[PDB]
Amino acid sequence: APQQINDIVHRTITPLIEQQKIPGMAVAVIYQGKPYYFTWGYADIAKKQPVTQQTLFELGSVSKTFTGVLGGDAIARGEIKLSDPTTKYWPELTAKQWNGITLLHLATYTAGGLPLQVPDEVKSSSDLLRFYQNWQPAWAPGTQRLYANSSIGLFGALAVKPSGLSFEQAMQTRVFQPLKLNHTWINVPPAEEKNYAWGYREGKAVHVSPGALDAEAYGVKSTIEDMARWVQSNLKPLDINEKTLQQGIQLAQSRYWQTGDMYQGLGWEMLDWPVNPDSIINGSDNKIALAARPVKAITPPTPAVRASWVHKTGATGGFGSYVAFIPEKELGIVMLANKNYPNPARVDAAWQILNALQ
Ligand SMILES: O=C(O)[C@H]1CC(=O)N(c2ccccc2O)C1
Repeated sequence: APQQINDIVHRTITPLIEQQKIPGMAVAVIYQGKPYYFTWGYADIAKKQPVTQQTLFELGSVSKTFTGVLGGDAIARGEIKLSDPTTKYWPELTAKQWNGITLLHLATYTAGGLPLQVPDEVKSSSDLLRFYQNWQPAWAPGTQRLYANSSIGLFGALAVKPSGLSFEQAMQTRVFQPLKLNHTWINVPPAEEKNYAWGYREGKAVHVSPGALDAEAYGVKSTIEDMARWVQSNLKPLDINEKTLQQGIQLAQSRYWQTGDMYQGLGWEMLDWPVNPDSIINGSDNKIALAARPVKAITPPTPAVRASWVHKTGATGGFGSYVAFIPEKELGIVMLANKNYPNPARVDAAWQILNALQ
């Protein structure tokens, strides 16, 4: 690696690992079309398995970027429209409160306060219909943003309905395979289990538990190499050969709503570059905990802005993930860890590395 990249990464990440007691970490810096990889510590403490460029980490809510892009691809295919009523793809959602709630609202957390989590009690598909039918919005659609799994999770499931493919099949066929993400999984196959890192919560080894709409909201697992490739694909979508996928990526980075300094895309979230870490942290949902914010509609949505800090945080019970890139500087970073550590620390470290290299 160029020494500047080596130095800034190691001098930032090593103290982070010490401070946060992170068992294992993988980092990719993408610089002008080139990835550079760095690994520390353990994927599995008990079995003394090191973190490599091949170990799988739970992305958690970074999965929402994949969901957003798949949704964008479906739009590009002419299969769905973000202006479509939710009921067009789920006509059994007949409860009145759903009148005026569009796929856009679901994708962007602006439906009127859909819950952050689907209850663990929701185990069947009839349970799921009951859940959405009985849900009572506190706000009119498109007035407030409330970050929620049940919102974008539903968007994901409905976005693939015209295709006739399962969410997993659609994601594999339309996003993973064309982008050569051959070690990215919604369900970790037996063949790749040796590479699947354990998460660590309160010193215990843990993996994400199954739940309703998990694949769509927080279910993707990936390597540092595939994630670097994912960032590069989103940094430079014009290089992508598949027309609808190229367009899908562009639609995910469109600015649909503004709350404070942050603009909501499909999965991705954006702020204007230059920006300081304290403004990024303030424009972030640091935990899955209620933060209701009035939104201003961007009418019509601004197409992907090159001078943006584009990012997403993710954190299952035992993992902490972060992805950020600045399109206009051909610069990106992926941070994958098998401990859920505070988001501000992730943002601080990512900014420190990217600011030095830009
Ligand atoms: O995005 C984040 O960093 C928070 C917010 C969120 O939805 N998280 C989350 C919650 C449940 C499963 C996976 C997750 O990533 C963690």
